[PDB]
Amino acid sequence: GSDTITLPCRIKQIINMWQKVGKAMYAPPISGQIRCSSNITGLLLTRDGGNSNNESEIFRPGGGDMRDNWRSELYKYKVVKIE
Amino acid sequence: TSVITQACPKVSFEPIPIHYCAPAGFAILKCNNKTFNGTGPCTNVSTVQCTHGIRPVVSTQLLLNGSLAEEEVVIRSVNFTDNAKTIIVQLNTSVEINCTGAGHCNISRAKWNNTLKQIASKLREQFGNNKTIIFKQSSGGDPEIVTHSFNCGGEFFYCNSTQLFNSTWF
Amino acid sequence: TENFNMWKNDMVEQMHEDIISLWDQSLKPCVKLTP
Repeated sequence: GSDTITLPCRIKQIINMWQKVGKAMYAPPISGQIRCSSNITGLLLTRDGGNSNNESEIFRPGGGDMRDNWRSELYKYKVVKIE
Repeated sequence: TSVITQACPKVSFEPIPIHYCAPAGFAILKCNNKTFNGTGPCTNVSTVQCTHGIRPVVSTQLLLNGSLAEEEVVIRSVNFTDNAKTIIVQLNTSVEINCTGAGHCNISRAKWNNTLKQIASKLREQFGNNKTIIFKQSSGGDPEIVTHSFNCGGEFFYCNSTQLFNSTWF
Repeated sequence: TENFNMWKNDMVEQMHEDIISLWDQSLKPCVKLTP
């Protein structure tokens, strides 16, 4: 009928930075109605190895290099030197 | 080992579509090939003053609020052979993921299982004629890597996604 | 026409630095980085 994929989620305050190799801590929430509605537009995967060209291929979620996030939008572009 | 104590403030982070235009004596060349696939000699192409409305969303394993493929699901990687390299996937249709600070994110079961078989219709083998495609979840590593981490309403969410990547197809 | 593009950039390195510098001005924490 209306089967939805419920994913357990957690709000952390101490995080490993994505900018550079660091750690950061933010204040706890103040709002009691944090609400987001995003549109999955993609996926960033990775494949299991040691089974090259064989019958199965395992693919797991990935991410981490935020560059790979800009790359998905900028792929079709390029800067050429103009006179 | 630099520690910095700033007046940690409760602000609200909002994404402003960022347009990137031509930098100095350079020119931006947009490839118009509806299904341009990464590296290669783009046939249909043209100069532009600025790219397009790019929404800088920081998050893991799931690209959100961005550009979709206008034709079919297109994947891209530097080397589809080296298992160590990230494979980006551009989706055909958008999927929704509604989340709240109350600890959960729900996404339609049907909508997402469909995109999975679509992505499955072309994995590593390279749109391979056929073989078994398996979706498992993260092997391990940082919380931001092992879970769909993102900044929702200013706060940092770490959504457990074992349920999105745990299935088998052919 | 008939040009070349790839898994390199345009604004990948640029944008990355704009966004890193955008986050800094916005979401301020209490940082800790290792030199």
